[PDB]
Amino acid sequence: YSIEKLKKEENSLAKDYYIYRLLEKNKISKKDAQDLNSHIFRYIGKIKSELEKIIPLKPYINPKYAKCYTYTANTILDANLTCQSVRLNSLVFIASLNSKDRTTLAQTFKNQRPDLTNLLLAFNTSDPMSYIVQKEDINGFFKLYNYSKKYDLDLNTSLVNKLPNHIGFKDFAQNIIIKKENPKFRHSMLEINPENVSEDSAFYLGVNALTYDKTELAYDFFKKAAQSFKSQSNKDNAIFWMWLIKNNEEDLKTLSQSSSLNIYSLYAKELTNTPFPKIESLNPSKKKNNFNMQDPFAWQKINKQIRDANASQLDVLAKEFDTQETLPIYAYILERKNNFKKHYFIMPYYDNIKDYNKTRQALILAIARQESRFIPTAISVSYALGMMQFMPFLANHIGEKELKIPNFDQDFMFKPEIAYYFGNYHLNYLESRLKSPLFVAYAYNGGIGFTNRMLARNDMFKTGKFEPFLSMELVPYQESRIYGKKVLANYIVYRHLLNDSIKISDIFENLI
Ligand SMILES: COC(=O)[C@@H](C)CO[C@@H]1O[C@H](CO)[C@@H](O)[C@H](O)[C@H]1NC(C)=O
Repeated sequence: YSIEKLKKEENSLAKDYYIYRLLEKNKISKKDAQDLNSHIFRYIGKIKSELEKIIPLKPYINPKYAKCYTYTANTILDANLTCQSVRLNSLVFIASLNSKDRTTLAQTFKNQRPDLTNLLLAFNTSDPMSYIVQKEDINGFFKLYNYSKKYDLDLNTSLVNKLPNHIGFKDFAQNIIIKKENPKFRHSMLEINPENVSEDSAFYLGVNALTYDKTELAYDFFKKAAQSFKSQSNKDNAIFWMWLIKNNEEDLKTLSQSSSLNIYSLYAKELTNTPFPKIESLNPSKKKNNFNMQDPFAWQKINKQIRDANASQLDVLAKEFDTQETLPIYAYILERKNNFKKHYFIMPYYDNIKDYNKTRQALILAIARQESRFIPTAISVSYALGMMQFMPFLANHIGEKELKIPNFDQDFMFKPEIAYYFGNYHLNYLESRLKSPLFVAYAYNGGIGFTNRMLARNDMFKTGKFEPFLSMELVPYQESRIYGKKVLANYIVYRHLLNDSIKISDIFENLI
């Protein structure tokens, strides 16, 4: 695809991907690059840094404030009052001022902008956090935290209970808890009233309380999370913790009857001798239609349709794609048509894996389900490719250096036989070193380096009262933490569907 051809295509991740391929091969001239950012669907990351090597972006300073950015720390007292307050939006700018000017500016702004006054006088002390905390200036607290994660201080009950009302709180709590940073902040957060938090924040505060062995406080947080979570899967995760802590058998019963299929509801069903959940059976009689399952642009276009279709238009699409060759699109449509209440666990292109042993089949299928929902031309925001979502670098290493496939191109990852074959090859590498499918999943998504570093810690996946469940909440990258839980559930299901059942209790035992 020439850049001219691509510019005819609708903006999409597939068009971004192929523009990116031209950039990395140095095929986009400075002239081609002029109008190019209007042709880019997601102007973030590698494509943006590659385009900017060709055409740096001067943008952007709001022309209303342009003159404000002609002052420096040395001339800010010459600026009019509007420019002074605009430049004081930056804590680095405040930090660069000399202390005499911070005092002057603090008086200037005490009436109309006491938030600025607080930060200015705070930076005249040796610990701006301590000054802002004594003022209980909540906006200033989060500005300081965003400026530097190194500040750490005990926070009293009044202060910590004000923090959750600020939009920054959820990410703040999540980061310091799963990174095990800012221990004085973490310990202080034990005194947040569960009434003042909800959803993810309540849940992480439960995890925090567990790490300090405050199990009653943890129960109260997890109960509040269970009551407020929007998604049933997260609600189940919180009810599982209520059960593990206080052992109320009504909680476990509720978990076992969940409509969400996840590791917690699966485990509760196992503990209560409840039958395995119902898995839909999709077997279209019609063998084909006209859709090219190997055209990445066609997928982007039909995906946008499906995602924007009303309840009625899904019906037309479901019928059109109810074929064997478009089985992955069919199940994709059904999963939205049925408002996510039915469990679809398809096994498309099964000939390519039927000769692997059942357990390997399930791991491959479990990864593919989470990575792509089996869409052959799937492309992630980071241009991971195909059913198994291989990054181009690893795809080329395997296909060119290891397997020496003639005329290999990274787009071969869009071919199911290649995706499954490379997936098996890489999963062999990972499983040989890590054994557990959960650890393999973490390493597949996050790399074996991060996984080895996690598993080397004294406080991860070792023996313990609430292990291995607690460790699974403390996996230090959110994407991998979530990914492992989902792939593990898929793995259990596929092993069941393949007549090679394993109890998830055995899986959890082998994590320790
Ligand atoms: C947008 O969401 C989807 O289409 C779902 C299939 C989930 O997306 C997948 O999420 C994984 C991490 O959990 C990434 O590793 C995958 O690359 C990523 N696939 C894609 C195609 O973006």
